[PDB]
Amino acid sequence: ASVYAWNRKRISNCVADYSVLYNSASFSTFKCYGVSPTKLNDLCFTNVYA
Amino acid sequence: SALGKLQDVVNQNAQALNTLVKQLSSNFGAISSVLNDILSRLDPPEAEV
Repeated sequence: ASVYAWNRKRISNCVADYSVLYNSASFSTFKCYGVSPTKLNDLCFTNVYA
Repeated sequence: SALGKLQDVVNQNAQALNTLVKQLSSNFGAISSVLNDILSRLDPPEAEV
C-alpha cells in the first residue's frame, strides 16, 4: 500500500515465530520498541497488527 | 462505640498496610506496575529504566 493509505492486517489465534523474521539477513531495519527482539517468542499477545 | 479508642488504632494500622500494598499496583511512570512483566519484555539496558 501507499503510505497515505497503509494496509492493516489483523493477526490472531496463531503461533508467532518472530525469530524467522529477526534472524533474517534480508531486512535492513528491525527495530523493536517496548519489547526486546530476542524475547518475542516468550511472549503472548491479544492481537498483532501488521 | 465504647471501645472506639482501641478500634481506631486497629483501623489506622490496617488502613496503613492496605495503602502500602495498593501502592504496588502503581506504575510510577513505568510501562507496568508488575516487575515480572517488565523483565519478560525488556532487556536489562531498558528494563533498568
